[PDB]
Order: sequence, then structure tokens, then C-alpha cells
Amino acid sequence: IGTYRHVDRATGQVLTCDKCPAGTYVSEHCTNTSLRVCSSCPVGTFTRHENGIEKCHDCSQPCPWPMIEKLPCAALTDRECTCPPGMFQSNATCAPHTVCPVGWGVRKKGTETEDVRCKQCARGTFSDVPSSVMKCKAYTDCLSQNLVVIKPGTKETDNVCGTL
Amino acid sequence: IGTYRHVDRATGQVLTCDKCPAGTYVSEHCTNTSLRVCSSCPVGTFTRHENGIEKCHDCSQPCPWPMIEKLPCAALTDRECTCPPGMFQSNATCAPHTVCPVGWGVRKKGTETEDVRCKQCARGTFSDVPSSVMKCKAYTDCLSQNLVVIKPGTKETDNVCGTL
Repeated sequence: IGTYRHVDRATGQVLTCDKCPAGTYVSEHCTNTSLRVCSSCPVGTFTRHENGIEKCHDCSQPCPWPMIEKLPCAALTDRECTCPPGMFQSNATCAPHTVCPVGWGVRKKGTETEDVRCKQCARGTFSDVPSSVMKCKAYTDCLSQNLVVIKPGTKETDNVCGTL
Repeated sequence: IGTYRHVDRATGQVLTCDKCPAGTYVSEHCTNTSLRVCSSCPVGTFTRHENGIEKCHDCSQPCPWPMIEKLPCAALTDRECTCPPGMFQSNATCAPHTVCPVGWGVRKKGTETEDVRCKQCARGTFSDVPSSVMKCKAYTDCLSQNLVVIKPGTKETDNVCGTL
């Protein structure tokens, strides 16, 4: 743990005190005969690193709905807001991800900051359900199934497998 | 920030959650549609690193007098006890540092774990006060003083400087 210089009120001595760890602040500086005392950051406040400060930092305002906290206001961290899962941030607030329709599939997973990117299923794959998450699935292999392709598949359906 | 695997009670799904930062613990695991929620360690408790645990660690018992805390019980740290300044630990508890008598001086600064080490002042130095802190001081330079040595010094006194 590191140190900081402090000027002693009563004597004018420049002391070398021990820093307080992240999550605490200095509630009593060291003097020529006693060590500095650290206290924990009160509710509502934080300090990110080992410090010598006298009051902890204030946490930001609460997250504006529909945003939620991916980090809380705690001793060591300011609160951090995010759009909840299945939404992404655009301008002001939160929009739901694109839902890829049947016959399309996710090419790029949507994130808290970018929307999902869809592509039409390529030949040999299909997607049969609307989803903002699912990829195009490859057809069931009929050859390696001991069966044959009764009905071909489409970008929306699997091929159907059987005999004769 | 890192992650941890968790088995979802209702579905049996093995999820990948986000760890909670040091000083917090996981108060709600992530599910398939919502992020894990972190809470700050309650008073009395701590977590040292980013974790996935469900209750914070308990702080050790209070420091037995005359020991005092060089680190407090806080969100990020267990309390850490030390012998106060001017004492050092031996066996059970705390003993005051050796006080180097007049004519001796500190060779090794005393610490919270070792006592002071004294040596007799070497020729040309003196120490005129009992102290568990002070070094032998070199005599005042009479030559470079424009004065001469009226009375020689001793291991306890400075030489005294003047003219004629």
C-alpha cells in the first residue's frame, strides 16, 4: 500500500501517511505519534483506488427506466447503467432488438449498444421461428441418417427425412 | 470484469454470469433473461476480489488492546491489527521500543515487528537526549565556523565553538 504527504495542522510538519484502500477514505490523518485512520465509504458514496481523500465520491443519479444497473453504487464503484437484455441503446434510451423473421437468422449477436444483425438463411440452412437470438440451423442430414429426402427444405423449414 | 458459471435453479441451464466487483457479493444470479444483481457487503463483512459468492466474508474479531487497526474492517478488506507507533510486537502483545540512552543512537529504526537497535555514538558524533528514534549527530564544525574548539565534545555532548 502507498503513501501521501500531509501537512500537520498543529505543528506544520509535513508527514508521510499511509493511503487508505479503495472503498475507504481518510477519516483522521496520521500525526507524529499515531497512524492515519480509514473509515468505509458511507452508503451513496465510493472511492475507486487507494487514496488519501477526506470524503468519498458521490454516486451518479439513479438509472432512468428502462435502464438498469450492471454495476451498483458500492464502496468501490459508481453505479453503471445499461439497457436490459434484449434491448440496445439508441440515442436517448432503449429499443428492443430486431427480431429476425422466419427464413433469416442472426449474423451478429445484439449487444447493450448495438442491435442484432440478420441475414437470410444460406442454402442448406433454415430458421423456422422468429427470434432475435437464433442462428440459421443446417438441415438434418438425411444421407447420414439411413433415410432419404422425402420433401426438400426451404429457408424456413428443415428437409423431411424417411424411406421408399 | 470476469465471469462465473452458475446452474439455473428453475431450468437446469448452466449460465455464464458476470462477476461482482470486490466489495460486493451476488445477491441475485443471472437468469436466461436478466443480469446478475450485485449488492454491497454489509457492515461487518468483506470480499477481497471480483467474485461470484452469495454471502461476504466475516471480519476477524476486534484487535486486542494495546493493538490497533492499520486497516479497518471494510467492504474490500478484513481488519488488520498492529502494535501502535513506538511499540513493537513480541510474543503475545506489544512492548515499547528500546530508548537509546545518552551517548548511543539508533542504528536500526524500530518497526511494528522489531525493536529499535542502538549503537554507541562513533567518534565525532554525539547524542545528548534519550530517544528511541534519534541518530547520533555529527559535531558542529568549528573549523568551517570561523571559530575554534574551546571544549572538546563527547559521545553525549557537542564540542563547543568560540575564539581566543
